[PDB]
Amino acid sequence: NLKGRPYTGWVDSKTKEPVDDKDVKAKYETSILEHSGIRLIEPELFNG
Amino acid sequence: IADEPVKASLLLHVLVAHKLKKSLDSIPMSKTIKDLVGGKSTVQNEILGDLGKEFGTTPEKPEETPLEELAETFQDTFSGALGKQSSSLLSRLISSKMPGGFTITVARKYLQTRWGLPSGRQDGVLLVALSNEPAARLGSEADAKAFLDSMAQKYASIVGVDL
Ligand SMILES: *OP(=O)(O)OCC(C)(C)[C@@H](O)C(=O)NCCC(=O)NCCSC(=O)/C=C/C
Repeated sequence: NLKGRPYTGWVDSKTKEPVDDKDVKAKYETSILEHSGIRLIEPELFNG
Repeated sequence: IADEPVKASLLLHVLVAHKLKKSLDSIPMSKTIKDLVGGKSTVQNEILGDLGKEFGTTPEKPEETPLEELAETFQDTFSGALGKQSSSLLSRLISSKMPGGFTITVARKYLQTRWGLPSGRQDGVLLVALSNEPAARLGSEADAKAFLDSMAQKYASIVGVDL
């Protein structure tokens, strides 16, 4: 159950809003590439 | 004061308590409708019919699910509305047991002025009033106002509101 209706699949981890596999790339790819690979050190990952 | 919509676990517990003709305390939420009713299938099936008319869609087998799991499964779809079965129950509580002239809207004005309770609380105070309906009509207006005042404190105890 998710907002009354029965749903099976991916949801946004924060908002619990359903996410279709097609939409994952438009919705998340920019954030994935931004926070992956060689990048500025992120204090949250290294004990501030 | 704050207007929070009426909980489905209170509504369901009132409807069962009204049907079984027992005090809200006498029905524990842990017991199932099949256990509570004590083998009287006709009463159990009238309860399931009241729940089906009140909320709409019901779980697979609601007589074997305890009143907790049934309350939270109703809450996932429950819009907060009074209901149709509760409309009739409250209409016939006010018409049959309140003094002539004292309608539902006059009680809704009185409890709003006295306690500062919005329409979402006033629903709850009227529902807890239903679960212990008085045997005879309250002839005097002041006895109807003393009952409504006592019911507000009992509703306030159940939810956890301080007036
Ligand atoms: O919980 P109760 O109200 O006691 O339910 C009555 C019960 C069905 C258990 C039974 O004792 C009863 O009423 N027996 C009398 C005969 C009767 O009513 N027969 C028709 C019942 S429905 C039927 O046969 C359906 C089959 C698919």
